Amino acid sequence: LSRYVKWPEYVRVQRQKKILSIRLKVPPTIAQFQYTLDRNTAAETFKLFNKYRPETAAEKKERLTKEAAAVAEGASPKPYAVKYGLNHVVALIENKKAKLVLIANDVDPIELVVFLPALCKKMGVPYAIVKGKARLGTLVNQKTSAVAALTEVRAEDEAALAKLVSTIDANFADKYDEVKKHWGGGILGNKAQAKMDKR
Amino acid sequence: MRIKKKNTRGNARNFITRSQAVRKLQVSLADFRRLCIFKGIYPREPRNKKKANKGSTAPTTFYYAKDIQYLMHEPVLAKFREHKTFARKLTRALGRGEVSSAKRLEENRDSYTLDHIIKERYPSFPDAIRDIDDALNMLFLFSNLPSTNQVSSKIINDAQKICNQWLAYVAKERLVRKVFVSIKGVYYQANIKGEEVRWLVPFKFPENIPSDVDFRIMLTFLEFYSTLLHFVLYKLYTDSGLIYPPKLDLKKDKIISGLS
Amino acid sequence: GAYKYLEELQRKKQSDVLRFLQRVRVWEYRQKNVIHRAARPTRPDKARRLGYKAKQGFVIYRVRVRRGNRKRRSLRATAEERVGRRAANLRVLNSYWVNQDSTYKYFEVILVDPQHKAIRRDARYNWICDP
Amino acid sequence: ENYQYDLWGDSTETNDHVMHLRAPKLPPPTNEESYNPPEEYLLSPEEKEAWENTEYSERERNFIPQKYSALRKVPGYGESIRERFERSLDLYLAPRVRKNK
RNA sequence: GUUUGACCUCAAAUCAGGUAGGAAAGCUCAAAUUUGAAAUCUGGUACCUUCGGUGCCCGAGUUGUAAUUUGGAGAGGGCAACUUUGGGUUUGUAAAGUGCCUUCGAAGAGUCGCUAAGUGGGUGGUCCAUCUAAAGCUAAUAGUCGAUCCUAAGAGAUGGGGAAGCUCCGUUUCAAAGGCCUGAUUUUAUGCAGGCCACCAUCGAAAGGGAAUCCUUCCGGAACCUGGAUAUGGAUUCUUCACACUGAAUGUGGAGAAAAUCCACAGGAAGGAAUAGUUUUCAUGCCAGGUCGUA
RNA sequence: UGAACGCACAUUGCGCCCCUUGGUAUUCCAGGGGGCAUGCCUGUUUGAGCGUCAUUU
Repeated sequence: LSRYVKWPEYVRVQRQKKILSIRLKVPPTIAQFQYTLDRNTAAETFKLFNKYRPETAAEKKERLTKEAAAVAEGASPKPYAVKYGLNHVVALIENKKAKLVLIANDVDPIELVVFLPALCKKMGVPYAIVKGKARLGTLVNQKTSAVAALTEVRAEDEAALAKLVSTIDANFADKYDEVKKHWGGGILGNKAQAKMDKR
Repeated sequence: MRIKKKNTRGNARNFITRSQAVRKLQVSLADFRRLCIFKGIYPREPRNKKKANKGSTAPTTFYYAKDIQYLMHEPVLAKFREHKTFARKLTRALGRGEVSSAKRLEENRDSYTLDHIIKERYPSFPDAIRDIDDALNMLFLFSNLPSTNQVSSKIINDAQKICNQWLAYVAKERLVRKVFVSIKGVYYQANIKGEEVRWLVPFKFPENIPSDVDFRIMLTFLEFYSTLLHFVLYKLYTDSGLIYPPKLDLKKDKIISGLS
Repeated sequence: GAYKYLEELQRKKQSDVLRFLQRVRVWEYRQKNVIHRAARPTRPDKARRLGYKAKQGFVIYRVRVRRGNRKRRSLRATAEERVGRRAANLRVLNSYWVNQDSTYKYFEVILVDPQHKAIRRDARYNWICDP
Repeated sequence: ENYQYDLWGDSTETNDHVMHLRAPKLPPPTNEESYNPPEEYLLSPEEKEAWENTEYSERERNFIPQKYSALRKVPGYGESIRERFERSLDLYLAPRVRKNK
């Protein structure tokens, strides 16, 4: 018969792209984004980054209205928050101000972030490819965020950020720096590995 | 006219079934049941059940289509939709890890009110006095009940407050006419505005809650009955010159906590 | 800024990264309709250069047109005219090149909505609201 | 101010429509339900087992009469929630029919 | 955690508001971080002094909306005991201008010419001269007879594709193409769960199929057809579907004869009793029948 | 009636939704009023997809 009618076209194309993702031989610059932080390092990174979440619109408005109401009747330290926005973070990286840069691995126009690991390594800025662009937006109060960064940290968490940077250097940089520059995606299916690898 | 069709008009246009009514209202079955409970809508029995259902002898439930047409315009259905949207947005707020916005969302919310429904169910006070029988039965059942996962402490406290206020008014006005102590509880019959009102109060003993029963329905029934009593008690207190709601004596409440 | 890197990268269209991406994307495009709506620009830097703002009232359509001068006139002009006919309530701002085959060329057309208040109330873009 | 005004006021409006069917109250309790009924109302063991074996919807009486010599001896009723639940289920699931008895 | 939830892409609504069809003068973006604070904007709602304003709320947006900058450069700082000020009343340590000092100082690619460069590049001149592309704005007589209903050969929308276009192809095609049923209200407490079925709109006959009127529409008498709500009698025989005589999903047969339309058969779901049990293909009783043509 | 907008149209044919009124009237009949085209944009609400993820104090 014609059983294809059990999938709409968008579902079928959506799964065909998934198959093509693992069957095609992807170049190293696009292949490196499959190597991300593991469970423990990613869980520890988001514990530090969730303590410097920027104020939402409502909280900032309330804080400003309290000051306004105080003034209407009759010396603060610099704030701390996670830096986001692609242009802002890229400008921070090339000025050597970012202490740690998280790069999402699922940016749909992937060319928006392909240069970012190379720029971070060239400029001597610690970086980590983190699985999930929607998870970087939670600590930014946006639906998605391509990147996130930490420029300044409170003196209580200075040791934690250094330890996290060392952990990422040992687990992510020094571990993948040889396989990062190899073509990926040459996964063979069973019906194909049975007839090529065996024969 | 050409020939007309069969099973299309007459005894089949004024009786629509449960599935048809639910899909016409574009609402779930639970919310349909809640609306029927609130509005007092009940199933019917057409004289020709083989014609109301289009030539089929399969069992089904009929609902008097005009009742569903009236139910279409109820402002409580819109409030149900608004609550669904609020629940979705609150779930999104918590799921993102942002708790301040979740608290802000819960602060900015308003629930439905059953005032107009009670007015149209009972156009006059005597009708409320007629249904106050079963209203009081349900409230006095909930008053003597331990709090659990489904029924909360605040619900039972509100029911107990309403029961205590009703008992205090009846004792103040000396309206008790008959009493009957049975194995199920105590039946009291009073004379409210020329009507005989009989209600059952269970004995104050620990209850054994069966897992068989569905408190999801009893909670809606209690929600309707509590508002009915709120309005009826206000009317009764204000007609007699008393102040409403009555002041709670916190010193005497700590010893016995009853009508006194 | 990040747009300089994107502009310098898009200048190498036969390099491994862009050749792979174009090979996948042209197949993906051929499965959709001839004229469809893009969720967002495929080349945001080029859209910014051509005058695209990420605000309400800016629309992107992807369109493919057959190549060749035989029949058994510019291709960009035909693409823009078909897109404008599809969306008659908008004005064709610009368009750029995204992909090409041996059979089709693919363009992304930037349109503006004159009836949106975000375009009516700003002096930098309400020139296109004039008839 | 929730529910702090007069709803009905002085109105005497009626809801006497042809298809307004009111639930016919609930029958009053009888002598056998009393906590200290006359001795003749108690069931014999054979009658008790006949009631016990009958289906819950086929029982003519939903309880077994008991006699207590004092008020303090009376136990809390067991099937108290279930009776209210059944009444509320009937109030919106039981078809209502006009009839001339 | 076999759970719960964030996004991404794609959908739908007679969803809220809109839109299309036809007939003499200079300037503005992009390109270098507001990061000590998306400072920006549509919409809903309530008021007001209503081509708009304010408060509140849902959203768009960091894959970038505001302020600043456009080689004529420009920017960040510093010094003048420098100069200036909006809106129908102004005010904020707010927005600018001139001179000097100091630290910096981007520039449009399937584009120029198969496919680039950055003291680059374009065009001219017998090494020199002159401009700065690949972005944008800018004034000067009928219930009964026919149609109406149905489909026939065929024509022809939707989905999709071609063509500069007026439009053409293709008729069920890699279309999310719609109806019905069940349920105590759905087990971390009242935010729908499960199941069934397949296949395409519509047009096309006053000679085809088709419910009913005669002595064909008015008058008198007499009679049928279809649809509906209902009441009475009888049957359903000890109390529960007969020797009128219940019958769901599902699957077939006859009439029509391509379809509309009518009937029946297998099947066994479900329902039926003590001051009116269930059914009413048995009989009687009530009401109604629009539009167009009619010489 | 016409770009002409519920569907058709060589017929002055055939429907659906909401409100309301009148005749024996909860069921039937009729009258009156208001709606139901397509492409696209912004927003609202309701969804689909083992598409990408997270998920032990």
